[PDB]
Amino acid sequence: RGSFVEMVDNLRGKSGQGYYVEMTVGSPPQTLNILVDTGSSNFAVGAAPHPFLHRYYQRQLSSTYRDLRKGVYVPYTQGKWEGELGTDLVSIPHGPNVTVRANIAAITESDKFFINGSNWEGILGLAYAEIARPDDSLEPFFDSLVKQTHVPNLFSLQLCGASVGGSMIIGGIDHSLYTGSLWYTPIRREWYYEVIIVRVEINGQDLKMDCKEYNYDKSIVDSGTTNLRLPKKVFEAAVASIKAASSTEKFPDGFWLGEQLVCWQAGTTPWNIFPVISLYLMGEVTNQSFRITILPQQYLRPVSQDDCYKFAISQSSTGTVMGAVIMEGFYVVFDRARKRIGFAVSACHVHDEFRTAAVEGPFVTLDMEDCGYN
Ligand SMILES: NC1=N[C@](c2ccc(OC(F)F)cc2)([C@@H]2C[C@H]2C(=O)c2cncc(Cl)c2)CO1
Ligand code: NA
Ligand code: NA
Repeated sequence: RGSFVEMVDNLRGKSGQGYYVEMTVGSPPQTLNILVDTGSSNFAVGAAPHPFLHRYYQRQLSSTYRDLRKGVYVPYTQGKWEGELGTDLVSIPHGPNVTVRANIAAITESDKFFINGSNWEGILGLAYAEIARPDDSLEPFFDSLVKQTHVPNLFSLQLCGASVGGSMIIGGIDHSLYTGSLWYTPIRREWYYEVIIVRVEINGQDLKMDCKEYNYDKSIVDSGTTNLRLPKKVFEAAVASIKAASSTEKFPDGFWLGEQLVCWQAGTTPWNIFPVISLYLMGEVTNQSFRITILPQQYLRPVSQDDCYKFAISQSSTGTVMGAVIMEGFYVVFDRARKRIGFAVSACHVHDEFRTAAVEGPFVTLDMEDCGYN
């Protein structure tokens, strides 16, 4: 408890292409780099020689592979993957010293899934069975891990933006990874890591929307999404306020829509004209909340001879998504055992001399249950 040195720095990434952990599958072990995804629930790996893949799972080489004789088709947007289900022995070399038999989807055909130039070959869905494919009987990796071992039912993530890196602490918390205190928000329902946002401020100015809007139709914590995604009506209100706050300088209307980038000469990004963004989350106690605050350092993503950033807040029709934009400010504890998510200021987050990311409480917020969409 509290210290897991062998797991520190076990994540790598390329900016905007997520964070991956090294895993092994089968016997003898086949090493793969695997995207850490709290937004889905399948352990799915490249299993055929797609041109974009550094490597792939070769089931014929594994003495421990068991075929489940079942296929899985997984459309979404933007993309799709198809595969064949089986089980095999899975380990995390820079994780706990255990080996479990997990479900693996062997991806045999995909569209807009693998990224050309990325260094990962599969994804580790760390969310709940309720959103597993094809259905909730396909046990997710973390569920198997907890069933078959003495690993405590929690994991935590420190994503450090900019080549990026971070830490996935499986089975506990490492106190070196954060400063100040952890504050907890309930997991509303075990499918995605669903939370409830109860208030939103831009530079301390409340958006004053019916808080149900902040959670239409859900709000989730998703390490497999780069951006902070906001429901359309909230995004509209959010940019308008950010536009206003940052009107010292003018940017093309396309910029706020992510349709074009914006640049400055090196060493001269005007951070301070940009507002902080605060989400108040439902707390653990009745009528009690806390707030997490992020900087432009988080929502203006590094992508000429100038420093060019993409506006990394965007509209959604699937609800709020707290992607890397949020998570890179914080140490995030997925406390599955207690159905709660902890946030603390991350010991590695990008800031400046004037402003840092913050996690502050307690605040008094009434009618927070009304903020949940049904
Ligand atoms: N959280 C989430 N993961 C994704 C995903 C892909 C299929 C699913 O299959 C199905 F179960 F929905 C589920 C999620 C993609 C794996 C993520 C992805 O490709 C990605 C690309 N660039 C940057 C990042 Cl941080 C991630 C989409 O959003
Ligand atoms: Na156990
Ligand atoms: Na600490």
